Amino acid sequence: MSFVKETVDKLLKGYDIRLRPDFGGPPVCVGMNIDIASIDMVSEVNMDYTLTMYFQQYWRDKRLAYSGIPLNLTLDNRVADQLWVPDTYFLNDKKSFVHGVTVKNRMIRLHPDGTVLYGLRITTTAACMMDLRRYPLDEQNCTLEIESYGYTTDDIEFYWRGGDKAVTGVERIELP
Amino acid sequence: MSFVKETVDKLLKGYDIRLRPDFGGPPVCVGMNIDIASIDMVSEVNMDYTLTMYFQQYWRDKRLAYSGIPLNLTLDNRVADQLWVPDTYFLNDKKSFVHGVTVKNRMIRLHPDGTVLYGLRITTTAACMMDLRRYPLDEQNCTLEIESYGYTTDDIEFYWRGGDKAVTGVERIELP
Amino acid sequence: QVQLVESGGLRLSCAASGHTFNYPIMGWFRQAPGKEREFVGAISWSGGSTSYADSVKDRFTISRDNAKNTVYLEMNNLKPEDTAVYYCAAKGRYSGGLYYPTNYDYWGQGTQVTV
Amino acid sequence: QVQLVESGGGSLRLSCAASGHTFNYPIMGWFRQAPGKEREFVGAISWSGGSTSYADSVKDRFTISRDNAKNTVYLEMNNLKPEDTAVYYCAAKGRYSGGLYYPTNYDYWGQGTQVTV
Amino acid sequence: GDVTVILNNLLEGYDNKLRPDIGVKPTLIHTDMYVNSIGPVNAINMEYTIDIFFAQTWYDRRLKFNSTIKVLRLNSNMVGKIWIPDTFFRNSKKADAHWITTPNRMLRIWNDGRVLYTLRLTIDAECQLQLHNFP
Ligand SMILES: *[C@@H]1O[C@H](CO)[C@@H](O[C@@H]2O[C@H](CO)[C@@H](O[C@@H]3O[C@H](CO[C@H]4O[C@H](CO[C@H]5O[C@H](CO)[C@@H](O)[C@H](O)[C@@H]5O)[C@@H](O)[C@H](O[C@H]5O[C@H](CO)[C@@H](O)[C@H](O)[C@@H]5O)[C@@H]4O)[C@@H](O)[C@H](O[C@H]4O[C@H](CO)[C@@H](O)[C@H](O)[C@@H]4O)[C@@H]3O)[C@H](O)[C@H]2NC(C)=O)[C@H](O)[C@H]1NC(C)=O
Ligand SMILES: *[C@@H]1O[C@H](CO)[C@@H](O[C@@H]2O[C@H](CO)[C@@H](O)[C@H](O)[C@H]2NC(C)=O)[C@H](O)[C@H]1NC(C)=O
Repeated sequence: MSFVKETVDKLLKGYDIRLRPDFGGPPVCVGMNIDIASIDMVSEVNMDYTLTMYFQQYWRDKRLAYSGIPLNLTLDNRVADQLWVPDTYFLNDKKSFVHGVTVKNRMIRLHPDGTVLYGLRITTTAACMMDLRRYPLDEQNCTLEIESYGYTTDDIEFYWRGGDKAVTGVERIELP
Repeated sequence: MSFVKETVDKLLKGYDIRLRPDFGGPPVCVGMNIDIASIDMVSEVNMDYTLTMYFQQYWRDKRLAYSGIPLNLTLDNRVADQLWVPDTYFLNDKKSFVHGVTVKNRMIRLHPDGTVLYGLRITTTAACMMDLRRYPLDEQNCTLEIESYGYTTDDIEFYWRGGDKAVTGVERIELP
Repeated sequence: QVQLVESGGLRLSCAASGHTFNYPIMGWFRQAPGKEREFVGAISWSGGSTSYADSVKDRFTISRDNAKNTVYLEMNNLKPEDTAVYYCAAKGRYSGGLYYPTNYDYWGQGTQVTV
Repeated sequence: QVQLVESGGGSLRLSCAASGHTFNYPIMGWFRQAPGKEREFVGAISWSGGSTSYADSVKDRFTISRDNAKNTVYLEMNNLKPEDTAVYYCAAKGRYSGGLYYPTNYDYWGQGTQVTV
Repeated sequence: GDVTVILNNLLEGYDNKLRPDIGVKPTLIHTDMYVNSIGPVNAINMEYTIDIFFAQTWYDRRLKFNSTIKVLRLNSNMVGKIWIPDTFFRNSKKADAHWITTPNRMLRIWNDGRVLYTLRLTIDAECQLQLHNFP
């Protein structure tokens, strides 16, 4: 217990939350996957839809590498404020929030190779433009667009973790 | 003129915000007053009613007793963040808040005998049942239920200050 | 703009004329010679709620009606200390407590009653 | 999945027609490549056909119109210059794709019609 | 009665970023729930509302105080300094914790080490309906 506490203190001591992993170097690759809990509302009058998900992101930070502890430290969520995280945002979103009951629905897990896992339970009202010219004999294309706000491809790179199996839970959705 | 600053500072000095008045002594007596403003909405579908009121809580604390200035000192709202207050809450409040324009509607007045008169401007959508078996020939009974959260009767005691005149403002109510 | 005209020698009556809606709560005060006005009672716009002072509890009652004369005061168990002039008064919606006379505007013409 | 076919090519009127999931690719634009030169932006138009935007080098002498009953965009020309000779291409872009002036954000291109003046 | 010294000694060696028994065994938590009311069952939005008093008890073996008093209640300002479980309701769509007149939450610590965390919540959970046989 003392060893783990001192290791965590050492990792968080002398840490800057203001430089991406490998600041001067190749761009940091962030692997992301989603678990769709439900798709609740699909409003044609507003042309949008509500979607709840377990967003999860993975990156590799050598600054948070520890040795001698053979386990994956799942830290308290508040440590996310003390660590660098991507500035990912949903481009076609109209309103979204992170659930805060019983606490902030957030996840930080530091693997011993520097691999940081960051999780958030997010509800988003994403815009979905619709073509109701054949209504009710219509087939829509709704989309969710995920993008880095400040950084560019020379600094941050995105990829779907697990290929086509990144997004799960779509099969279990029962829309009315 | 300047002496009041040192007086209030000495009142603050030594105070333990985490300890109730007379921790080892008998339970603290807390009187309550409710000045009703209005009941704007009464929804049968939602089974609730929105009520606005001024909630006064009066309790005797020996730790805040001053001398040399018998004028009742009315302090700014921010002092409420640095003092002990009861944990009083409403059991039926489906959704409630305290009005915050221009500043937080709150007041504390420390009379020279040590007592404190906390005041709050509260809106609350209290949950009420309505037996619509006789609707629209029906008569409803709607109650606001005030109760302590953690403290038992051995720690805190509730009573209506002023007896039957505790609630003043019922005549000001009118509904369509 | 409210004009109060009250009558009474016993059932005291008060008639309010004008923009009576803007002054919903209306009440009765009393004053004897050499004394200050004292709150007797109050009635609200709905009429289903009342307010009386402790000194006149269980004895004097107040009621409301539609049309113009919407304030009636029923007097029972008169006493010699009740010898006084009684004033009808009206108050605005958003105003202070009923007990304080200065909150009232558009006072009526006091009717004298001597037991 | 949208397929584009370009027709036409002093007064000219090109007509780029589209077939397929046109609603998925509403923002339809025209580029031109002079021989030996890089591709450049010429014009763009939205789904409703009332939000035209032209490059400064080809302003006040070009026009773009759209019709959806027959899914087509018409590029109407005016007094030309010798530099206007080029292969004119027609491309489509999806909502939430990026800027107009860059060709990499456009997915489905046309074959390109040669014009010489 | 020397409660302040006990209170500030409990929080001296504490680290809120590490759960109890970080590398020994799983932290066992016992849950209690008092269903006050099951709000309206919205059949259009496929959801329902429930109000519950949710209490969670566990054992934290670094919050031991040896004193005559065998139970201490901490204010709402200190519950954010002790390690609490990160429990969340999976099927919730919009959950709220009430806040007036004070934050409606409680935290009690016993001398032996037991910690009880109590909260009042109004959850709006999803109840996806199979309405083939309505009404
Ligand atoms: C609902 O409707 C929406 C409507 O928008 C619809 O969206 C489109 O969906 C299709 C798929 O069905 C998308 O098409 C694909 O695009 C893939 C990505 O293309 C980009 O990247 C290409 C290079 O690959 C690299 O990409 C990144 C770079 O950082 C990274 O992943 C890797 O490094 C990777 O190597 C790039 O070439 C491409 O460029 C386009 O334009 C250039 C010219 O400007 C041209 O040269 C390219 O050919 C290309 O058109 C682009 O920037 C792409 O990889 C994928 O390719 C497959 O096709 C190739 C053959 O072309 C196969 O060989 C290969 O094995 C794959 O099968 C495919 O083309 C399309 O982009 C979406 N539209 C938008 C606007 O995003 C949804 O599909 C609909 N869904 C449902 C369920 O209805
Ligand atoms: C401070 O407030 C107290 C509380 O009212 C005042 O005390 C009383 O004033 C009322 C109203 O006139 C009397 O009915 C009471 O008899 C008074 N005494 C008590 C113990 O309530 C007090 O006078 C005020 N002092 C100030 C403002 O300097």
